[PDB]
Amino acid sequence: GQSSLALHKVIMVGSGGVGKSALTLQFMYDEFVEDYEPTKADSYRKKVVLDGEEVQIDILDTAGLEDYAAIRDNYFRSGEGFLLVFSITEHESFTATAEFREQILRVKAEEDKIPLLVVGNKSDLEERRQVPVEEARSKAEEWGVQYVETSAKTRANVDKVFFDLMREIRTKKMSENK
Amino acid sequence: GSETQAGIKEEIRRQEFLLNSLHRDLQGGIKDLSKEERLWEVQRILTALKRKLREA
Ligand SMILES: Nc1nc2c(ncn2[C@@H]2O[C@H](COP(=O)(O)OP(=O)(O)NP(=O)(O)O)[C@@H](O)[C@H]2O)c(=O)[nH]1
Ligand SMILES: [Mg+2]
Repeated sequence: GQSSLALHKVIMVGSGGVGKSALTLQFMYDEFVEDYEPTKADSYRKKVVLDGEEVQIDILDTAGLEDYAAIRDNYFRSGEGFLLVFSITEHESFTATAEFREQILRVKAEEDKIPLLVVGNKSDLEERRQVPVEEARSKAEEWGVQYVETSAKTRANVDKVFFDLMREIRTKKMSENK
Repeated sequence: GSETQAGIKEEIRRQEFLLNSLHRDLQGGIKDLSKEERLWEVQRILTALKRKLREA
């Protein structure tokens, strides 16, 4: 069966903003967010066709602050892969990545495997860098994952982070058992 | 007119209600696996209802 492969579940988290709403609209409409407030629980699914199969990726831009924990934490259960999106101007959200990680671990542990991809947004600031990518990439190595620089401003590597993570989901759904 | 969209809008509100309740109830610390799965499920229906709205 491959019906569990044509369906992907991806949750995008952050320290509040960062830009985890723009990337989604980019990957769906190819349009930059002029004015789109909601995205509290409001999210849409993207139809993509990879080499012949029309695949559906189910995305949630969840509220994550304290109040609406029922959107962030309580939704973590039914999500395969997770995109940790922060900006290198915020050392705080960098430190918070571990917190998000463990938040996910607290609700998911007895399943197959949790695909994690750390997404760095706003590679267009450069000099405003408060956290070195050097250690950020080191964190990728630390967790055995990948770290990708992106931006909805320049529109770079946006496709990559979405497709890359969804492909890992297939490996998780196929399981190992070796 | 709003003939078909009427039923859609009311259905959207129903799905929003389902989502809203599950959101408010669970923020209080009460959550269950039935709720978590239904949360995603009704959400996907809400987003499909959005399509249904612009469909008619
Ligand atoms: N990478 C990048 N993104 C940008 C730039 N300018 C604006 N954006 C985008 O503008 C969007 C606005 O983010 P933000 O203010 O946090 O919106 P929000 O808080 O999610 N809205 P709400 O709180 O109502 O859900 C982000 O998605 C961000 O990516 C830019 O120069 N570079
Ligand atoms: Mg938003």
